[PDB]
Amino acid sequence: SLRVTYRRRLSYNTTSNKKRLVKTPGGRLVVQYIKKRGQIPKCRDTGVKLHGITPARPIALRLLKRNERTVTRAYGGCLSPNAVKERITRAFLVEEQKIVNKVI
Amino acid sequence: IRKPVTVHSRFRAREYEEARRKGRHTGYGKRRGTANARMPEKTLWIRRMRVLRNLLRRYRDAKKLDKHLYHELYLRAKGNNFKNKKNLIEYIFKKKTEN
Amino acid sequence: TKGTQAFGKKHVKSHTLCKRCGKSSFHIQKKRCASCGYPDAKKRTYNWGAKSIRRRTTGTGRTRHLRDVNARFRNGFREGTTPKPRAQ
Amino acid sequence: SALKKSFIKRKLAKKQKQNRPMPQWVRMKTGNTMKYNAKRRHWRRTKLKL
Amino acid sequence: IKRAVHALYNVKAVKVNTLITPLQQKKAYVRLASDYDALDVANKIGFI
Amino acid sequence: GRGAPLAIIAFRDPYKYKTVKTTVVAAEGMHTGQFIHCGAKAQIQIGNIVPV
RNA sequence: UAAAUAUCGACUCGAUUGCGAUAGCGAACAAGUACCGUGAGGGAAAGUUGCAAAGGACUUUGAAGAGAGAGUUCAAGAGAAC
RNA sequence: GGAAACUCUGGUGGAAGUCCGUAUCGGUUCUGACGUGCAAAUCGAUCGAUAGACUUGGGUAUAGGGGCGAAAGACUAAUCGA
RNA sequence: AGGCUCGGCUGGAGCUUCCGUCAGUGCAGAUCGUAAUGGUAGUAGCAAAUAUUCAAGUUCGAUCCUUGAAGACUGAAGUGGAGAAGGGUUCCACGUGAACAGUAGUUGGAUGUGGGUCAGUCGAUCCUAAGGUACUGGCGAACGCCUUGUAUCAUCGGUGGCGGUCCCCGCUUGUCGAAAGGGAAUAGGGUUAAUAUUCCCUAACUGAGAUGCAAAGAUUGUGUGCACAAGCGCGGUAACGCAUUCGAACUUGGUUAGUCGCUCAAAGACCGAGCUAGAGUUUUCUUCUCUAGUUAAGGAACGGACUCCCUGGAAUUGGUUCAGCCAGAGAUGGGGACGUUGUUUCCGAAAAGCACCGCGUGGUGUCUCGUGCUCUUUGAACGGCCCUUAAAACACCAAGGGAGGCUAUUAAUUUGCACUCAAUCGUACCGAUAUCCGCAUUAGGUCUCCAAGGUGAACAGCCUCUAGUCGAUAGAAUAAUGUAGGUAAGGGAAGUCGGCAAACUAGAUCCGUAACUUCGGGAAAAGGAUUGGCUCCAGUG
RNA sequence: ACUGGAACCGGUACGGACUCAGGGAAUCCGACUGUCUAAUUAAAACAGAGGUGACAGAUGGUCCUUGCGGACGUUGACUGUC
Repeated sequence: SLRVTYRRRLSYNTTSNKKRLVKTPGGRLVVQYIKKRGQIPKCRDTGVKLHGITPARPIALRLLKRNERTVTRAYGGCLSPNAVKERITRAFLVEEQKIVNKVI
Repeated sequence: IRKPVTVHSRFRAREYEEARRKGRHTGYGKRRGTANARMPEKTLWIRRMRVLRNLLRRYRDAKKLDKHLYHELYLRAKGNNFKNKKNLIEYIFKKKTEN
Repeated sequence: TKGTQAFGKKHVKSHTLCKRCGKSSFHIQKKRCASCGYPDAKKRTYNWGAKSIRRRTTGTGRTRHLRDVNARFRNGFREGTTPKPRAQ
Repeated sequence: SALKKSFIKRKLAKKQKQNRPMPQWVRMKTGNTMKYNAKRRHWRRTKLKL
Repeated sequence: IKRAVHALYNVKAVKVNTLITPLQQKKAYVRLASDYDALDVANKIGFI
Repeated sequence: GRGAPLAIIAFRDPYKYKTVKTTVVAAEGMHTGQFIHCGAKAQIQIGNIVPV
């Protein structure tokens, strides 16, 4: 078959040297280098993955459209919907109990 | 001129494969790896489990089994009570007749 | 095995070229020249190394400025004057 | 090495310039004694301990 | 190099490539704009 | 290198708007989301830091 | 706080009951050079054609080295490593 | 299967400083080859290990009565009871 | 006697008697120092890595250089194609006589003369790791050392107003150190004797910019073009979706962190069925054998396991994986949301490349399908393990906050297009049985990537394809001794210190397996049977 | 794609090359995996898990440094070293 060669001077199979074999229009098999993949963020409170957020490398986040980094909700893109629900419930109930104790 | 490449034909390999499919060149004297190396029992079990579970899913979706019988047969299949699809179908037919 | 086999692994230079003396005696990890003592302010010379002192002492180079001073001393370091304006 | 430093390249360039046969007309100068370049270097025999 | 070429030969350059030869000589490849003709400029300079 | 787990605890700075994190060896029974009270008026509960 | 005193390391000079190229400084010469050691460092050999290149035109065999003739020269059996 | 305690059978699963074995890392025996060698330690066959107390590149740290040592006075640039 | 005189030949510039005096004053040796030279001797030897032959070319000259034909080898964990360290011109072309290439040489990594390395996107440059080294501070007779730490310490810089300044907000820290860690952004085709992600063509992307153009902002509700009022966006129950309808200091977060195992998916490779095009073979047979039928970066549209949302309320418990596991803390069912990998009857783009047929620059085709316990790489989702828990910085982004900013046809402010620029240094080649280290063209050593067919469990061994080699001084002959292989009647360890060496055993399927035991093992114990080809039968989706 | 079976066929033989432990009964030493005298000793030597003992509650213990100061120590008896 056809065998490939590295196109850069880095000859070691490091995390920065991941490659993929691709067929070119000229009938050649060549090496195309893979960049690091972005990660879907997590909640500040829990660790569950957030939805509606487009993963990307930190420097590439600057190129995304505005809507791909946010969610239309308080703490959107920072907290999960359930985390926000819990925060709202706690905020309401703790202050209600504080008012009751102050009355007492 | 660019000379043609040297010929390396696979004709004998194809003919040998046809014979093997017919059932030749597979006796005990032609085997050099263990039975599990030639065909893993894990792979055979995976195939069997997927076949049986697909059959059970199809029957339950077609309403030929209720959830209770489906659960019982699912667990029996996992417990290695049915050797193949024919065995499972025969058991299902018998149990349905009894019910 | 000490010898022919072991010499095949010698491919990392301990010393490189020194900025002050130009010799290949600058120890990379120690960051110091084994010959002239760079980057110490002072020069590395030892009286037990008489031949080394002779090799690296004054006069083994160009002594451009010392010779210039010697030439200018002969006339009292005169400055601001020119020979008598004359011609051919 | 392919990936080298500018200073090393400069030193190598000077060594390359110095590795050259002596001009032929030098032998015809008055009082000349040099018959050839006695400081020639072969890359495989003598190595520049840089 | 761009400014020197413009000031010496009254020719504009679209790109300049530079390398250093093994003898430590800097060599420049100056691509003139399509308006000018490299052969004509070389004829005027003399090297041809 | 340590056989005992560490507890990362978050306190509120009393003098500026910031959070201060404390790393202390955990007492058995301490759990995430627990509240630790440190001071002279803290009660006798597991994990509290009090004068002897 | 000058002089008388020390000292050739530096610059400039004069000498000699010293050595005469295995000697005399390591180095009479492209010598602290070539070369060696990763490094501190170690460290040579190497003077001589002739008064003057006049350094052998030209012929001849050979692919050539080279040879046979010839020429220069006080002399080349002083022909280049002389 | 059993009153219970629990026992038995068939599968699934894929643990281990587990085993055979290739790349690889070592260097047991032949007391083989060679022994003014291919080689100032190599060559052939046969061998130990081969998913870890594993094998390794680069960068760094430890310098001589000092370092470093799963300990042989071993190793510390063919130099080590200094 | 130490030695001396004279003759002859060579040589070309100095030498000498006698008297005193002085001494670096006499060689056969010192395994003496240094330089040169013998017998050995045309001798030991130039024997690992399978292997060369025929015809021709060039040349004064060919085993060795070149061409063609043949025969072999490496055999994809290569004798192939590229790199890191190291080398430093060894790279390429044209000459070559001597030396070197332990034979030869017309050839060469030799020698003479020239040529050759092109970057906004590949690296360095930038961040910090282990660690190094400064400051002060202490010590030290001193060069200088020690600490990198509340030791030392008066180490500043951020928003806002004003226009240097005042308010407020916090509290202090150096600087080096990785062409394998982190990291802004490029791909295809072509081109040269030698450069190519660098040059040319085509097509993109990132960062820093002012300016210009276009569109937004620039409307809505009610009443009757006018009046009044209205801020800084909308949809969905929700998961979230869509537009660009502001926003600082400060605070809090995100930016896959190990290793092994199993499943699934995508791409590449491989393998089949045809259909074209060209080759090869045809005593005989074969709808036959081989080769080519390719699609980059970047975009648009789709797709996406896991996880999340809504309804509802589950025991006669169900769902569910290969293995798990999940559910009144809300399962099944039904309906939805999100998203990295990726795919295309789409742009790039067939005008390329490839294959073939022509002419002296043309034409034709480049197409339909399958398949998988297959490998490599990527991705998803889980499990096992630890008295082992698997970086730090920079940078970007998000959220909370609401200090502030513009004032319904204005303005602030985003959006899109159009323009300018992107410095410096490396870039050739070898990377090893001849470009590195070993005195050398040395059977040694020296970090990695890609990885075809058959047999087979297999990257094993053996054979082959692409690519590369035939380089190991040659010829004749086959004595003894040898080194390395292959056998041996009958006996079978009698050899020898000793079964040293060699021989014996072995794969796979079925059967069977002792003492002892730490109950796990011993165990492949021991020990038996079977194994090819061909024609069939049955089972397993 | 793999599995089981039956007829027939040949021949010296069917894992037809290739690849790949001879087996067993005992004694001594070391428990095991592992490490080591590079270039004459790979072992019964060293390590090892396990056992015991010693010191140390920090104003401490054990070490280094000429000194300043520093290491175990981002440690605190289930710890640290011996």
